Amino acid sequence: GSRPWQILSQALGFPNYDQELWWQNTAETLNRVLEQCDYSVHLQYKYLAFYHKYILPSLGPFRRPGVEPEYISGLSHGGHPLEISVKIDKSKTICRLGLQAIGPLAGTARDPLNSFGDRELLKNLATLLPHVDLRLFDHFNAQVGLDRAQCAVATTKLIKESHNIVCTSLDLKDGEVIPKVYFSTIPKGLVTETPLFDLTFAAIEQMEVYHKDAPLRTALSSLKDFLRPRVPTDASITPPLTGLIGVDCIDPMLSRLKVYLATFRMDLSLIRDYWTLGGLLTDAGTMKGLEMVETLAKTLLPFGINYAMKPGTAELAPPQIYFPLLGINDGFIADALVEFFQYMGWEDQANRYKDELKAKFPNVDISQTKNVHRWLGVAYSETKGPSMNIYYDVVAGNV
Amino acid sequence: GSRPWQILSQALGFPNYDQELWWQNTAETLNRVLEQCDYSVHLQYKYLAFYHKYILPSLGPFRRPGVEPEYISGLSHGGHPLEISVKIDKSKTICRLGLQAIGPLAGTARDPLNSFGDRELLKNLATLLPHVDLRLFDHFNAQVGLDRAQCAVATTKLIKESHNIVCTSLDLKDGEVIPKVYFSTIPKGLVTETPLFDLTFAAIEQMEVYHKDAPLRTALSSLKDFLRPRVPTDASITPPLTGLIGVDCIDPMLSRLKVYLATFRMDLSLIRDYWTLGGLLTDAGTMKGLEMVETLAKTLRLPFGINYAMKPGTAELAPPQIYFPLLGINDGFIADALVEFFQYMGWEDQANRYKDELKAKFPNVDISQTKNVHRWLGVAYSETKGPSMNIYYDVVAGNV
Amino acid sequence: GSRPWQILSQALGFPNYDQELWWQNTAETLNRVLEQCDYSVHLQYKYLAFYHKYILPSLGPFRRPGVEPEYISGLSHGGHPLEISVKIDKSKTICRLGLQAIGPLAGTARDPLNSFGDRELLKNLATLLPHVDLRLFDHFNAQVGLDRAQCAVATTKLIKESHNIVCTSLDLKDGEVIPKVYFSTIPKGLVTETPLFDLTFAAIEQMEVYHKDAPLRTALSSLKDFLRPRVPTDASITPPLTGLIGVDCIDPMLSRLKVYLATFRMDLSLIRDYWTLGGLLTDAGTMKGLEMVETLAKTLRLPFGINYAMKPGTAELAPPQIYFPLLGINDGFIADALVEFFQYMGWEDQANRYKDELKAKFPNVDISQTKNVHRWLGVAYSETKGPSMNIYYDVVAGNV
Amino acid sequence: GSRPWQILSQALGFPNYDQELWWQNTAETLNRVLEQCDYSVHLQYKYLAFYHKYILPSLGPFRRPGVEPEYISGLSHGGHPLEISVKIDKSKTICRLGLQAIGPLAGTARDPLNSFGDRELLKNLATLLPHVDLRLFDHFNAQVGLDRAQCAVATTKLIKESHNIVCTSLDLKDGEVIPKVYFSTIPKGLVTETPLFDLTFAAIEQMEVYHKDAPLRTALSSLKDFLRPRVPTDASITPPLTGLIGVDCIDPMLSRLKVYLATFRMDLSLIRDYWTLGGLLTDAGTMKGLEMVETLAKTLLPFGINYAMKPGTAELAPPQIYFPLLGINDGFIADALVEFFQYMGWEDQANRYKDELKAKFPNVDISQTKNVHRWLGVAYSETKGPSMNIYYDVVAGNV
Ligand SMILES: COC(=O)[C@@]1(Cc2ccc(O)cc2)OC(=O)C(O)=C1c1ccc(O)cc1
Ligand SMILES: COC(=O)[C@@]1(Cc2ccc(O)cc2)OC(=O)C(O)=C1c1ccc(O)cc1
Ligand SMILES: CC(C)=CCSP(=O)(O)OP(=O)(O)O
Ligand SMILES: CC(C)=CCSP(=O)(O)OP(=O)(O)O
Ligand SMILES: CC(C)=CCSP(=O)(O)OP(=O)(O)O
Ligand SMILES: CC(C)=CCSP(=O)(O)OP(=O)(O)O
Repeated sequence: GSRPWQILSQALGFPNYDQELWWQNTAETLNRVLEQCDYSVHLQYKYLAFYHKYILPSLGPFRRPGVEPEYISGLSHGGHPLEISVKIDKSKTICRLGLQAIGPLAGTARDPLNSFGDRELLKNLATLLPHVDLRLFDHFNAQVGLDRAQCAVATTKLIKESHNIVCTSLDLKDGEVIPKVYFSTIPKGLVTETPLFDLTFAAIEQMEVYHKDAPLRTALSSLKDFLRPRVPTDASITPPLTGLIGVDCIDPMLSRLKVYLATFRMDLSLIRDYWTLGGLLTDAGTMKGLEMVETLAKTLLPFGINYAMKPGTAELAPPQIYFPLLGINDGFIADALVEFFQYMGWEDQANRYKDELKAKFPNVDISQTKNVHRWLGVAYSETKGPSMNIYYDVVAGNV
Repeated sequence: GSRPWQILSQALGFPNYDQELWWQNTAETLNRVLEQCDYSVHLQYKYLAFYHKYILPSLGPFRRPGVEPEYISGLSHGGHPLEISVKIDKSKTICRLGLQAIGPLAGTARDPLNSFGDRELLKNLATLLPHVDLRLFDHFNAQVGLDRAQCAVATTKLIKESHNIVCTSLDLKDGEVIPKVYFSTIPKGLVTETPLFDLTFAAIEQMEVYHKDAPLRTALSSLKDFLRPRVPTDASITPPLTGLIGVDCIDPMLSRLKVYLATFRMDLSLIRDYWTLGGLLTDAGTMKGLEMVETLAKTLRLPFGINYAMKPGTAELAPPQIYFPLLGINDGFIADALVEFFQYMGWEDQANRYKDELKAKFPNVDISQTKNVHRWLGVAYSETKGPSMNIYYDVVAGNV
Repeated sequence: GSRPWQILSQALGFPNYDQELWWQNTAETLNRVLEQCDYSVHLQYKYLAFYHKYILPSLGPFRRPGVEPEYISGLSHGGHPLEISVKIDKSKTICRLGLQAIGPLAGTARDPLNSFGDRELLKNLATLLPHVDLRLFDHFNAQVGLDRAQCAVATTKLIKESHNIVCTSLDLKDGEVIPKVYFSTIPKGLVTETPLFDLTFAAIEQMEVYHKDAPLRTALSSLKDFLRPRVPTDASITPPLTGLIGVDCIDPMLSRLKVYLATFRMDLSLIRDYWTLGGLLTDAGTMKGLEMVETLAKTLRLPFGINYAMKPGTAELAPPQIYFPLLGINDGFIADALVEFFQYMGWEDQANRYKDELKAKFPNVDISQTKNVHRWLGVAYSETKGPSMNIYYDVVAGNV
Repeated sequence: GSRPWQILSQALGFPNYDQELWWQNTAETLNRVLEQCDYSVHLQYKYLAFYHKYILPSLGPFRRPGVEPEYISGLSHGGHPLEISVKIDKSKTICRLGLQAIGPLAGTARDPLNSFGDRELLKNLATLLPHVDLRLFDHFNAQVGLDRAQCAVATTKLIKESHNIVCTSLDLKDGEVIPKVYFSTIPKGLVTETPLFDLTFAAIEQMEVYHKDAPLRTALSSLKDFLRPRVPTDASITPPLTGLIGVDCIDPMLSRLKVYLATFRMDLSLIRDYWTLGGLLTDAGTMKGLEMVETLAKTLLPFGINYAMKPGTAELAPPQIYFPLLGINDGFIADALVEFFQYMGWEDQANRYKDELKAKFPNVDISQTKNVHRWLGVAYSETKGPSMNIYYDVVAGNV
């Protein structure tokens, strides 16, 4: 064969069988996504060669019948620590990878919450890529990381699929690899009996950039004013809750700080309350985005609400909202998205979605699966416009 | 041979020649120091095996004639990223290793200040040892580390032996390995054109434990009041200066925070000023330590060091540890001086064995002829623990 | 804990969980065997450190409930590629390790018969140990190894526990590590449809040392004359058969060449036929060994083994080593039988300690309840060295 | 940049600085050679990704001012264990890599003759490539390899650049990687005081394939009849001598066995004696090849003569002859080859040689270098026709 995923298999082979199985269950889809997103052949080789060298060893064992790994990830249905997502606009689509980098003692007494593998991966990316900055990672790792004893405590109070402290995404954008990370607040909250709100904002307010940037301190107090009445004041894990803190692994003055809420209830009034920050945002841009989100939910794991802030900007923007799609028929989802894209006037996206979906996941019949689409994120930005993020359980789509 | 260093060579061999050379110029001395400090044979194997597995690969290429590494360390005279030290009390002597963990791209464009190797080692120590903790490492790495472009700027403003941000020490204490790290403030100060005093305290004041611990804040407040009129208010790298921030890689509530001053000027009057915090400390214990330190200086190039160590839950400053620079002074003279100081302290047994044991620690060089083997001598007095002496050796200088 | 196996765990930790599990189910027993054989503490550290560094990564995944490796070994009952043996004389007891070095793609399409891992280990042993020699390994790898397509054919004609071409033993003798290997003739016989006898002797007769050494050729000629009417002339895999070729990984002029027969039928008459080479050997030493072997059999599923060992510069065959298969027979009964045989041999001290030491070697299982821990018992008599007994243990079966 | 060598640098980075320097001094030229030989872009990525993963770590340290490695290779002027060669016909050109794979203790007491690194590389290729066969390697490694003590002896009697037992070539042909190896007879001859002739033929006559193939035994006795009067009968290292044994790492029934003579004298009468095997080959094909070789030498380290035999074939063919080009001006060499290609009627090769040469080695002025062309090999085959092999010191052409 002569497609890049095939050529790279032929050129590089595999250090071990797990890496080979990961390639066999993901690289073909990845090359198809890249192709369908109009990445050049040179960028397809770039990202697939990157994937081979850096990501395959980070994915740990390939969970399969008869081989049960010590560490089970909540990123996918089968426990595989990988997702592939697309960020769609009217005119372009970006591919992103989401993973946990699995350490070799992950899920055992010497590393109960997989505390080390992501930062090792990011260390290797820092020597690969000139623009990668580890200072925000390190800052939040210091604030919400746990020692081994604490990690062992947390594993006693959390389901197997939530034994995590961090996870990593890689945006494959502008011919670069752009890393970002999310940190879990729940283990520290549980182990220290600290309110999740308190620890989130304590960690944020100790950032060097917070100390240097008045506009960020302005946006953050507004967010605190919105969130304080809505999340617990005590130490319980009662949604709605501040469950993740996200940063970009770039210059801290350029990084978006993300505060992610998880909740199990989402009805119209809450979508409204989240999206407008309780009536704080009432401008036409926010309201057009709201219409979009209400329409999506009508046309169609916790819900996600992600508030993203940037140094230099004092005003909050509407969040990105995440809908879990696990349990919903994938062909139905496809047909609903086609409708939604037509509603948005993204005609070319509507005309190609379903056929391109089948071509991403040729081993599976999408009319009969319910776990291939895992999440959908919807956003509206004053400057970039509407976008949709679709997260796929790539392993479910290949096995 | 059947000594532990030899047995482990025979059992383990070496992955590459540089590691073999490191072992050949350090492992015998380390085994000797361990023996001399009355470590059991089982602990000697524990530490030498640990050294072989964890430390040898972290030391990088062995700088030698015809082979010049990309990365040159300031830890030793020959550019080797290694020191061995002993801390001597009344009751016992502890051995400690000091290194920089050299990344494989260190001192090139992809890693100009060797920014990654020490954290890599510490990660490996965290799955090895159950009480190793990375949170203070990570905090100070966030606050005084630099991105690649900044690291590149810093190499244009620093001599080649100062292209570093962190180094690591490992106390071989009880039967454990206890890691500590020290972060340099100079690269960030130079790149951001920020006074060293300001960026040092800015980084400390953002610690989680600073926010939780009134006693630590109070101690730090007293230290700032002492330091502010003595160290530069401008961005200059001139003495005395706040050059390093030390932490123990343990539960941050138990970690000592160390602020290390470097300076070239020292006389009995400055000894008193540092030791007593300009008259703040006046008690019997402080004045007794002061007398000891004065006597050492009388009995006796790199800067002097002054290390102020603070613990969460302690509100008051104690006197610092004072480090005497010994590079360039003949090592036989130093051994005679130490024998004298030991007798002055009443440490007869230490006085009577110091010279013979020195010879025996460095059998492949005549230590009476060298001037680089003793690098530093630190002296401290604790109300709790009594007086102690830290002797730091350039092990490679004592072996090549 | 302060025993060497514990100290090395504490010093070294583990690269991954499988290695940790291997250490947790084998290292205590190995330390016990070493102690029991009167190895000094320095040798105990030497061998345990060697085991940790070289052997743990070679053992592959630790087969356990919920985790089924791609490659299953025939060396043990649970599929683990490991055995520990002791060779007991009048004067002393030597410990030996037996393993297959598992490649990372072993038992998949890219490496169906685990064809690479053992040579990789041996390469690492050659830079570790100065008297390790790869030439006979390489010779037999050339003559009875198979390419990938052939290896794939062989997996269709063999049970999963027999997907192998080579295995390795390491004698822990004097203060050294002495490697030996054994090559299987079965895969090549099956794939090429060639009689095992023919391909075994073809491979031997192409040795450089065969061409240089008349005495070896003469010995081999006598062995062929004995074997030819007893083993199949056709291509069948039926007993008695020439199933393994053993060599020592040393100077080929000093290496013993071993031809190992497997067979299921054994009674006193066949014992005599094997031991005396069908009446060829009639001397006092041979008949005395014969009596010993007969008594063992009376005192006492896997095939019997018969191992004919030949040395360059020796023209005459000596009696073989005979291996009794013990899998499935209760281990407390075996211990009682061995005590009886030891008393018969006059080895009182061995008789008096066998059972207590067995218990102590396998402290996490009750060896009186098991039937898989003793796997093999080999017995030999040398004119030169006297009688000896090799006991092979499924260490993992004695620990899980 | 977007050329494959650049893309792969961006995607993969480097495990260490030596590997980065090797890439910086060879990968650009390699991509240019591949390009100039009309390899597709997919094969350029195949071979460059292979190069990165398998060959860079095998090349050991990058010898440079201030960094003197323990092991110095005789493959190049600067001591670098690498060459890049092209095999030219009238219609196509094949690129090949020649190296020694450098072990981490090479040239020190634990590995005095670099005895291990090639077989480790070949082990990794055997899991990469289905067609790679290690049985001939192992056979000859057993016959001419030395133990450590013996290796240490040999290093006392041989120059630093001849402390070798094996070397490896990789033909980049038909979208595959095809390995072949040469083994050095000199260390064993020196250490055992055995005649080189005796040990060469002893090793060959112990091959399993020799025992199975009458035609090969027929060709080999003819070669012995030719060589016995011409090389030493005693154990001295007096050229002409049988100095290398070459095999292909493939099915032993398909492998060409090569017996390489080294000599320091080459005049017309010897070229004649070698090429015709002493008057044994007098057919028109042999004689047309002879004309070619005589013309080449007129138009333009020991000389090389390589006799290659294949199982199933009883008759010998003319050897390939190797001319060392070290010390001769590279622009002169270029202009001479241009003339030679015109004499052969390879007009298109003549018209492109010099410009393509400069483009392979843009960092150097070929009119002023004398070490870029290291060797030239000339062959004539009954079935494939004439061919020329040109061996470049790629590091000399880049530094
Ligand atoms: C927001 O949802 C999540 O936190 C996770 C894991 C999870 C958490 C709680 C649940 O009840 C079910 C799943 O579900 C996911 O699909 C997912 O990607 C989760 C996740 C996984 C790894 C992390 O490091 C963080 C979040
Ligand atoms: C035929 O020439 C050679 O053997 C080598 C090494 C060499 C050998 C003898 C000399 O007088 C000068 C150089 O010169 C080379 O250019 C070369 O590639 C040689 C060589 C290198 C590595 C090997 O493993 C075998 C031969
Ligand atoms: C971890 C999960 C489920 C969502 C993360 S938010 P995101 O970073 O993917 O969203 P954007 O990439 O910022 O558009
Ligand atoms: C490495 C340098 C110059 C000083 C280190 S201070 P220290 O950690 O050795 O002092 P203590 O070990 O706390 O006595
Ligand atoms: C591995 C099997 C079944 C037999 C090995 S025979 P051996 O090498 O153990 O016999 P000796 O060690 O030579 O006594
Ligand atoms: C090692 C040297 C200098 C020559 C080897 S002969 P060769 O294998 O390169 O020639 P062919 O590839 O067979 O054309």
